[PDB]
Amino acid sequence: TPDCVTGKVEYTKYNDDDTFTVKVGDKELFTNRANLQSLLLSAQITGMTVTIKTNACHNGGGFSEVIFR
Amino acid sequence: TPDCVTGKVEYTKYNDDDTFTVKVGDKELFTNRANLQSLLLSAQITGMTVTIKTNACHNGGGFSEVIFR
Amino acid sequence: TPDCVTGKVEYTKYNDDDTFTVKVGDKELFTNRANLQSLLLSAQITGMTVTIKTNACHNGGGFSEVIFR
Amino acid sequence: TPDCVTGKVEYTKYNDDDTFTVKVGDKELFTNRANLQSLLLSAQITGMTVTIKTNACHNGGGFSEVIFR
Amino acid sequence: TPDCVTGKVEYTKYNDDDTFTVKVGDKELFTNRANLQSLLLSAQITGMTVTIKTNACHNGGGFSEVIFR
Ligand SMILES: OC[C@H]1O[C@H](O[C@@H]2[C@H](O)[C@@H](O)[C@H](O[C@H]3[C@H](O)[C@@H](O)[C@H](O)O[C@@H]3CO)O[C@@H]2CO)[C@H](O)[C@@H](O)[C@H]1O
Ligand SMILES: OC[C@H]1O[C@H](O[C@@H]2[C@H](O)[C@@H](O)[C@H](O[C@H]3[C@H](O)[C@@H](O)[C@H](O)O[C@@H]3CO)O[C@@H]2CO)[C@H](O)[C@@H](O)[C@H]1O
Ligand SMILES: OC[C@H]1O[C@H](O[C@@H]2[C@H](O)[C@@H](O)[C@H](O[C@H]3[C@H](O)[C@@H](O)[C@H](O)O[C@@H]3CO)O[C@@H]2CO)[C@H](O)[C@@H](O)[C@H]1O
Ligand SMILES: OC[C@H]1O[C@H](O[C@@H]2[C@H](O)[C@@H](O)[C@H](O[C@H]3[C@H](O)[C@@H](O)[C@H](O)O[C@@H]3CO)O[C@@H]2CO)[C@H](O)[C@@H](O)[C@H]1O
Ligand SMILES: OC[C@H]1O[C@H](O[C@@H]2[C@H](O)[C@@H](O)[C@H](O[C@H]3[C@H](O)[C@@H](O)[C@H](O)O[C@@H]3CO)O[C@@H]2CO)[C@H](O)[C@@H](O)[C@H]1O
Ligand SMILES: OC[C@H]1O[C@H](O[C@@H]2[C@H](O)[C@@H](O)[C@H](O)O[C@@H]2CO)[C@H](O)[C@@H](O)[C@H]1O
Repeated sequence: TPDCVTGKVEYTKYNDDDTFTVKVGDKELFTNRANLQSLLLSAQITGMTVTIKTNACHNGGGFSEVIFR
Repeated sequence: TPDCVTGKVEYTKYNDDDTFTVKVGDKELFTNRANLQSLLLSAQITGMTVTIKTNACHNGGGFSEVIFR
Repeated sequence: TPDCVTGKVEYTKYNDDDTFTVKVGDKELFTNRANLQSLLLSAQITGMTVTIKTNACHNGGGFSEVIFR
Repeated sequence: TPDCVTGKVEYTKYNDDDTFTVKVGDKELFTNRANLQSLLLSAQITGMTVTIKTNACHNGGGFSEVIFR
Repeated sequence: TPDCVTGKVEYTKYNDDDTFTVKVGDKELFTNRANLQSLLLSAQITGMTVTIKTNACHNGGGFSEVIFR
């Protein structure tokens, strides 16, 4: 799956349908994988660089793949 | 959904019916989403600014949407 | 529900029936709410003041309500 | 249940059958309680003293009771 | 089960099929055990040494056993 954005997590958002949004770089993206919610908030709190990989690389696009560095 | 309050979490409370209350700004609000309990206590501990979005923007009102910054 | 004890958590204990005991002030109290285990150990680690509310305010009494400050 | 060992946790191990081993003092002990995995790793990271109570107080013995201080 | 690699976690990756990859030493390995995701990210954040044990000790090999030190 191609790299879409790499950077520090700017903010996260819990959504009404239980999906989770993250803003990294210039994109707001969401995931429906519940296991990623605490992992991404941890990455946000500790200032980790993340790379999100998705073919839906546009604002509001979905993803499931993330690299934590 | 409109912004209701933005600020640091002043306290949280676990309730007898397993919902979770947070006090942000001048409002006490609750959520029935279990996944948000550890996320909100983490935001409280680390001093994150949160924005809660809800149409029930009054003391005792419910919410599911939260932005963590 | 009335306030029973307020203070820093002295110790916590996982029990054989999967309930969780906490010692705050002069009371040892337990809860059967699984969601509260990680929250209470976080409060213990970070030195938060907690208030436990319960009508069974005696050693070995049960509770479900907790305020984290 | 009697005290078996007290001390800082030296290491933990996730096992192939999803049980979790801890080494405290001179004993390696395991638990089948999933809820204890994150609690014990937190105790390890923060240097907490733990007391494990079990009647199977020997290397490879099972436990469910733990006091976190 | 034999030791395969020991070292600090270089990066972790959440995968599209909900497995989790870790790079330790010269190997990229994955696990299908959901409970290990938060444990491994905690080990990564805090700089813990981990040892992964697996008979599939090659890039892309699976594991379930991990020692955290
Ligand atoms: O978390 C939501 C969702 O994330 C992942 O899917 C993403 C989009 O939601 C999904 O529409 C997108 O599908 C692609 C196909 O991968 C591609 O082969 C096809 O040509 O175009 C569609 C539309 O762009 O894929 C992205 C991730 O690449 C995840 O796969 C999915 O299960 C779900 O978790
Ligand atoms: O966590 C509890 C609850 O939070 C969210 O719902 C909130 C209130 O509980 C709910 O009564 C409120 O209803 C709104 C309608 O959505 C809106 O269309 C109408 O105009 O006004 C009523 C009353 O304010 O909605 C808020 C959220 O804005 C969440 O949606 C719900 O599922 C549940 O989690
Ligand atoms: O986690 C265990 C338990 O905690 C909460 O209940 C507590 C006691 O376990 C319960 O026996 C006690 O019951 C009270 C009633 O609240 C009171 O109205 C009646 O007059 O006397 C009885 C006996 O003391 O209540 C406390 C909490 O105040 C929690 O409510 C319960 O669901 C369970 O989680
Ligand atoms: O996590 C595994 C297991 O831990 C607890 O049980 C422990 C041993 O696994 C179990 O074999 C042992 O049994 C005791 C009897 O309870 C006792 O009555 C008899 O005298 O001796 C045997 C052998 O030592 O008990 C220990 C705990 O003391 C936990 O109870 C069990 O449910 C399970 O979680
Ligand atoms: O998380 C994925 C997976 O990890 C563990 O299995 C690993 C490989 O996925 C599995 O193919 C491998 O099988 C071994 C046999 O157990 C062994 O008897 C034989 O000699 O070699 C094969 C191939 O290496 O085992 C490793 C772990 O050593 C875990 O056991 C499995 O349930 C699953 O979680
Ligand atoms: O305590 C060390 C070992 O724990 C686990 O095995 C225990 C127990 O020791 C053993 O006798 C029993 O057959 O299985 C238990 C787990 O269900 C691990 O599986 C071992 O690798 C040791 O770490």
